[PDB]
Amino acid sequence: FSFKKLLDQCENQELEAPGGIATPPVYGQLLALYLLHNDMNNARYLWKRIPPAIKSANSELGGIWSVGQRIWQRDFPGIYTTINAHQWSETVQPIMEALRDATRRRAFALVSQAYTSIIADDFAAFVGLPVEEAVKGILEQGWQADSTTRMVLPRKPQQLARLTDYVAFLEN
Amino acid sequence: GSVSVALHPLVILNISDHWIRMRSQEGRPVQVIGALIGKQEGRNIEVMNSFELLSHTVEEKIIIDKEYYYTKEEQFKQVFKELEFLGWYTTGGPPDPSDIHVHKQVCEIIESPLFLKLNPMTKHTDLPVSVFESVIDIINGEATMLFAELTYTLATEEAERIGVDHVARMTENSTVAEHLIAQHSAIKMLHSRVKLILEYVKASEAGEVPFNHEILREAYALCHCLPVLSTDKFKTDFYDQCNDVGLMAYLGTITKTCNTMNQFVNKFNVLYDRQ
Amino acid sequence: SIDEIYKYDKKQQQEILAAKPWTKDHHYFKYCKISALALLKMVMHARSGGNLEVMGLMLGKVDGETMIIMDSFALPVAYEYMAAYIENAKQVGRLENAIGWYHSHPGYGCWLSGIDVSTQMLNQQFQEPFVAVVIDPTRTISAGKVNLGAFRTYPKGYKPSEYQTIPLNKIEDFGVHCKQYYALEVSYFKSSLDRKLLELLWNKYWVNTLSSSSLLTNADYTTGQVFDLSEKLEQSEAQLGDKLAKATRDSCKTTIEAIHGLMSQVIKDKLFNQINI
Amino acid sequence: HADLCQLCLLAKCFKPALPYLDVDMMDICKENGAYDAKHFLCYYYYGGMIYTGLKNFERALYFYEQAITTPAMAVSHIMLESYKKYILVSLILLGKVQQLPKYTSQIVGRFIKPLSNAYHELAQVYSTNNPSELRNLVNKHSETFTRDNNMGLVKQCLSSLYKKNIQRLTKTFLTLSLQDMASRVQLSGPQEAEKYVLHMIEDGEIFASINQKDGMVSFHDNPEKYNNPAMLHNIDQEMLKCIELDERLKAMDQEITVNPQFVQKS
Amino acid sequence: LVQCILDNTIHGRIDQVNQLLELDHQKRGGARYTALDKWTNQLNSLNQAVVSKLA
Amino acid sequence: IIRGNQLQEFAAMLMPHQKATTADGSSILDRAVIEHNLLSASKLYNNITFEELGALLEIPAAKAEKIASQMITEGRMNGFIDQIDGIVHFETREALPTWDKQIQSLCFQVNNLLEKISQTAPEWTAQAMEAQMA
Amino acid sequence: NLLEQFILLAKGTSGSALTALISQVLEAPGVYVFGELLELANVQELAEGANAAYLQLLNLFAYGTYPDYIANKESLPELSTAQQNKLKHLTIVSLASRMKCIPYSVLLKDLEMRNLRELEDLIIEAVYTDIIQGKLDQRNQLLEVDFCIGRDIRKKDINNIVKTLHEWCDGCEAVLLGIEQQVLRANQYKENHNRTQQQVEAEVTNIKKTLKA
Amino acid sequence: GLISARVDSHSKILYARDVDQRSTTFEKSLLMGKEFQRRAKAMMLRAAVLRNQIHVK
Ligand SMILES: [Zn+2]
Repeated sequence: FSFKKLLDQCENQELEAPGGIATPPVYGQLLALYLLHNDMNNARYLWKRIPPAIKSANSELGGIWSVGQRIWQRDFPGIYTTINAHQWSETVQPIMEALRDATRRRAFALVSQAYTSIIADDFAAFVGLPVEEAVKGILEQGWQADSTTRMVLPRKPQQLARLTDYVAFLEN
Repeated sequence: GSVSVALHPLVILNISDHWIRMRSQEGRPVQVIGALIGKQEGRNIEVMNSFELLSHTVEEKIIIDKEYYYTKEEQFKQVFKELEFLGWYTTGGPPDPSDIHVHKQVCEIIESPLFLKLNPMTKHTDLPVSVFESVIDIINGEATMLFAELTYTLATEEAERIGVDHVARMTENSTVAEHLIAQHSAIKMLHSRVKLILEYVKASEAGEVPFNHEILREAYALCHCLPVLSTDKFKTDFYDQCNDVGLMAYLGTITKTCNTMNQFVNKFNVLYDRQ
Repeated sequence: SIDEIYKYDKKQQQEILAAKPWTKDHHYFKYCKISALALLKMVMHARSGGNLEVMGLMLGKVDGETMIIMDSFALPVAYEYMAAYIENAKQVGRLENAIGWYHSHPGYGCWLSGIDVSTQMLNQQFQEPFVAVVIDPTRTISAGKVNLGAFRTYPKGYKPSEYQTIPLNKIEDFGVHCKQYYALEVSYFKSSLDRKLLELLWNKYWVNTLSSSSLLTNADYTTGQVFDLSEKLEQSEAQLGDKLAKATRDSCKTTIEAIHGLMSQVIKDKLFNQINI
Repeated sequence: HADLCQLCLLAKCFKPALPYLDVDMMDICKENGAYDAKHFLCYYYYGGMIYTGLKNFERALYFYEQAITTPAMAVSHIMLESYKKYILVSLILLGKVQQLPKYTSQIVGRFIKPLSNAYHELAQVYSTNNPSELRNLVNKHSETFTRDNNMGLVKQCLSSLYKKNIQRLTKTFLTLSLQDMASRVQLSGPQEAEKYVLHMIEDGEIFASINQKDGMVSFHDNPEKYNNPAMLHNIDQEMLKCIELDERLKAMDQEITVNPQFVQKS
Repeated sequence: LVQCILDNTIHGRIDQVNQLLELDHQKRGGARYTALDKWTNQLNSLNQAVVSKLA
Repeated sequence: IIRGNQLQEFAAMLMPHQKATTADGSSILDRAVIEHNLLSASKLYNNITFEELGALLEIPAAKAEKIASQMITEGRMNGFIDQIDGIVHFETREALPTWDKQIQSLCFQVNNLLEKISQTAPEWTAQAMEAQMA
Repeated sequence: NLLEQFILLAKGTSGSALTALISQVLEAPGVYVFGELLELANVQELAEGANAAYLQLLNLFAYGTYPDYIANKESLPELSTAQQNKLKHLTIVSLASRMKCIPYSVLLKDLEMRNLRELEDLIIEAVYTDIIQGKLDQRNQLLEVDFCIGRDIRKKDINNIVKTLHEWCDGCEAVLLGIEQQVLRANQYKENHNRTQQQVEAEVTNIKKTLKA
Repeated sequence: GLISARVDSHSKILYARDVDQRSTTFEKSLLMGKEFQRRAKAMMLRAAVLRNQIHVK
């Protein structure tokens, strides 16, 4: 629930500024929050909104955009690869951990809905877990796995007041 | 049934219309006399459509003008093959000696006459109780027969039910209110019945009334039957019906909006662009 | 106290009959006020013949543009029996005279047949105030609502849709004899006072109301209403490029009936299903 | 409103302008006669481009249509560019260029349309459902599209043609091999077809599943049974919109009836 | 069976892969939706006429 | 449903020509009683399989289906047969119409229980409802 | 009810003579509610002595079901074939009160039946006795119960009768209160709309008065 | 539209397609309502530009 206010407070801080340019630390917070909610349209325009002087001075903004670039092309293995490739500051560390976990639920829902049978090697890349781990995870959720083929088979497991409003409108 | 008397709602409306017509014609309310017919099956009454039988009401005495009824007999026999004379009706309160005299006159025609006394001036909730008919009490000397009231039933056919429903409040006061008042009355009487049953159960629990082992068993069965159709198919059908009615409302809110928009553009074309 | 429908005023009736205001304009009569007793007896006689056909006379008076009906008596049937029974109108003590005839169509809609319109033409020609009632027993029994058939016809040699449910057979008779009569708006009047007090016997039922089974009882009626509304709206569109107001009114009434049925169902569900969960 | 949209456009901050673009405008402030058609055209052109950057092509197409339908007798650059972007957006959201309303000024179809010829032939090639021809026209008219600054909208038309072709497969097939599908939509590879189909399922554009055991894609054309209570909620949301629309329509004609200028001429 | 079906004397269809003949004891009174279709089609043309009355 | 334990006596008073066989090993007597059992079982069942229909009417599967389809196409019995799953569907309720009749039965139970209360304690019943509404 | 004549013959008998008559009651067809007989002081006197097990049998046939008999089979006396069928019928009534769609698997568990044919035969003969009305469903393995008789009552579930009836009464009152609110709201909507159209008509005519000066 | 069927190109079976009247009616009615609402809100804006006399010289 706390993620609702954090995104709004960073957006407002960018709107009003003492000199029209916001602080470097709040730029990374806004970019990370956009990626957490899968709002890639505003994140992409935020990258162009960052002045080149700020982007060149702070290398953190370049790194956070690398993670977003993977999400933009829907490169699931690259989302986990770039998240752990670099070390982030403490003010955006907890939300970026939530971004990595949020990507994990996105992969789980995508496989459960868009796949009737997915090979284990590709399925492990989607979730971001090692191949052996992904084998043990599915049975805990009831998903069937078959040996000698290494293939996973996922499957998805005031009316009265309103009505009198309709009549009153029609009868005037 | 214990006395097997079954009145039809058409008779009550007939008597009411007769009384109202005579009251309007003569200015003041006036006593009326009628003739109830019906089907007799040994121990069954089954009153049906009644006719006028004006007769006479002269001064304080009722004269025997039953020759007019005799002429009306063959007339009503042409349209009612299986219907026969059963009794007569009146408008007033408690029975009177004049009613006794008219009943004595009527017993000349038929052996088992009834006596309906529909009261129009009543101001109390339950309906005036139809007929006070008697088996005629005989004592040594003068007969001095009285009337021994026995219960009545309001058995009605489907056509009568539909007609009565149409005359009753059904579809300034809006149609929503008229439709909802009928439901309010039905739910109110159901609630009164259930509340009185609950009061009897509480009285039996406390000890005011003797413990009847069968009434509480029936009450337990009634309580167990209370969740009517709670199936998943019933819910699916109910939601399908609700969605269908919602679509039928959308198609028609759209029509009303189109009509109002047409009126708006008609008024707009004669205000700005004068062509 | 309202009322005032009763108390037959002889002088006014003779004056309006001698004036003959409907001779000048053909569309004089537009409203038909049937009584409670009239409807009760008419529907009872209509259903007391089953699929067979019944017919009788209906008594009433005329006031301005409205025709009020106070009573109705059946007939034995074409032979001498009907003519002998006709004398009932002047034999009893009643000041209402006779205003028209009613006859049932058991399963053939509510329209007027060719022989029916010819008899109505003759009756209007030699008995100036006359109306024809064409109620349907089967439809009111099946759908639970009474359909009215006040269908006064036009004069001979003069030139100037609702219950279109006849599937195949008699629809041909409907088409040819369609412009020869015009419907009358039926507006029921209750005398109030005694009858309004005595209408509590309807409340005695309380079970057919609580379990009405609407929206399926008259599903065919609503489908027919929508089918009529479709070309009513098409005619409104063709004229536009006020029939649109009439189409909107019909849509409003049909939608109101549907929502009333849904409200009854919701009330029943709240009363019975949502208890002891 | 035009200035706010322009500021939100040059700074690429499209979210602050959203509350001022989600409301349908009713009556226009005359500002003592200082309001002209330029302010009307700019609001519905910049606002349409704001929605385009947010991938909201349903309302972006609506905004462009309003600018085109503005009455005019002289050629306007804003109306010209809005016509160019109207074709591209209608080619992305829909499979064809939506027909303009009848009350469009005759100048649009006689001057603006001839000046927009590269976009009209692009629509014609789009109607042939052949991506290779579409890419040839994009390269041929690359200078025209980049000069008009709408580079990327045309590239989105190329990608949307593949989605349109895949959606047509659902109208004919229950199960199609990935290789066979890639040969009909010219994706050149079963791996490419698998990625294209998976993205469509994620976005909800298609109802399908991927079976890697047999290398087949099965189309499950079962959107909704219109039975759940959520459908009832959707119905009353649309019903409330119509009721509010009717209330405004009835109120504004009641202003006409009480107008002293009115009923004098009636 | 094919000749009878083509002659409309047998109301059903043949499932060839299962060697079946499934009859047509279905298609109840769904004419309400057909009536709603005509209502929707008439309304679709009605909006255009009102908006585009004269200009 | 008439079983074989109450039909041996009836065969005693049958006339000799009425005991003739119908070229199937079944006498005339136990041919109209399996048709009667089938029609009567249509009221106690919404759907029955072929195997269980023959486990109740004897004649397990060869002629249990044949008799079921023979009663239909003649108007004697209402239902349809799905031969793939071997189920005879007799008659089903459409949920909503069943809801109305179940409500009516519930209301009838209230009325019947109301009469019982008044019969047992007429004095207690009378004073009850008058003050209840007020 | 057949139990009335049985009560008269047991008004004075006690001990072994009463016990023999009790067995007749439990076997007599058409008797399914042994409540009035149980309240007799002669029957309750059997609690003390060697007939305490026989009293528990009558309590089992009044309030208990077949699974209760299985658990306490050793203590209770032997039951005849007719008595066991009656207990099975009463078990179906108890299940019918809880739910109106009894699964076949549930019924097979309590009634102790090995095959589906025996269970359906028992249900069919239970419908014949008119204690339960319903239809069998082989495809869904359900017993749709439309009506079941009320079993025996005790002085512990009378409060449950009050609680259920009070809930029904409160639900009826809530519906009535809601209907009254909708009636007045609809009336207010109609009168507010009627006032608006009267104001417009008055304004139009007032303008016409000024113009025609 | 001459054949109402779908091709299953795995077992090579042509399956006849049975459309659902209820689902089809609901989706086309909601589509008509959405189009009508868009058209009405567009013309009610046009009434503003016509009343205010907005045009390009
Ligand atoms: Zn006729």
